[PDB]
Amino acid sequence: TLSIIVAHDKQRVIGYQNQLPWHLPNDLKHIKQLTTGNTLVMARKTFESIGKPLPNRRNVVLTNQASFHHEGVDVINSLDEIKELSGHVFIFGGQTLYEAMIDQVDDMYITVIDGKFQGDTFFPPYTFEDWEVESSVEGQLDEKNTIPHTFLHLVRR
Ligand SMILES: NC(=O)C1=CN([C@@H]2O[C@H](COP(=O)(O)OP(=O)(O)OC[C@H]3O[C@@H](n4cnc5c(N)ncnc54)[C@H](OP(=O)(O)O)[C@@H]3O)[C@@H](O)[C@H]2O)C=CC1
Ligand SMILES: COc1cc(Cc2cnc(N)nc2N)cc(OC)c1OC
Repeated sequence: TLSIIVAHDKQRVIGYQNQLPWHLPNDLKHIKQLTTGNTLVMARKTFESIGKPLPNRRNVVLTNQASFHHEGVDVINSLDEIKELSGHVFIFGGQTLYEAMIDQVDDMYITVIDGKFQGDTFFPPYTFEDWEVESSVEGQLDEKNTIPHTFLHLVRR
């Protein structure tokens, strides 16, 4: 299975200055629940924003830099190599990768953030006729989670 996983606001902003605009712990928890034991493919600026591979899953970074190397990261250099990865693979961002892959993935796990944060990167448009909703549920809000958010799981039609 090849899956997108992303969080975006109502404007479909995902990022600003190579960081996430918002801090939403419940999104990070959701990330962890879905991806533990599986494989992440992240494009290079995303990897550099996060700064280190995430524990307890395989971290693959996509880059055209031949000398790119990092401890605990496998490196690929074209989108064709994504097909070759085994098991459940998550396209983990950023925009360049989401743009490239949205017409290729089997399904998408989207966290829709009920907010408007200014951004310099976006998640591509996606429509009702391409995607069917497998589930939609609202995240629980609390002292640490103050922005309303929906977890949406879409599967290609
Ligand atoms: N809200 C969310 O869920 C998420 C948001 N983000 C946000 O997204 C933004 C980053 O997105 P963006 O700026 O588009 O950068 P990306 O994270 O998409 O990284 C782009 C880099 O990836 C490499 N790359 C992309 N396509 C290819 C290819 N076909 N072959 C080889 N290398 C490739 C290149 O690296 P090189 O230059 O090394 O060749 C390129 O410069 C950040 O603000 C981040 O915070 C990221 C993940 C999730
Ligand atoms: C676990 O930490 C991060 C995770 C991500 C990617 C990401 C985050 N949330 C969702 N729902 N999908 C994604 N692909 C992006 C990040 O920064 C750009 C992170 O650092 C804060």
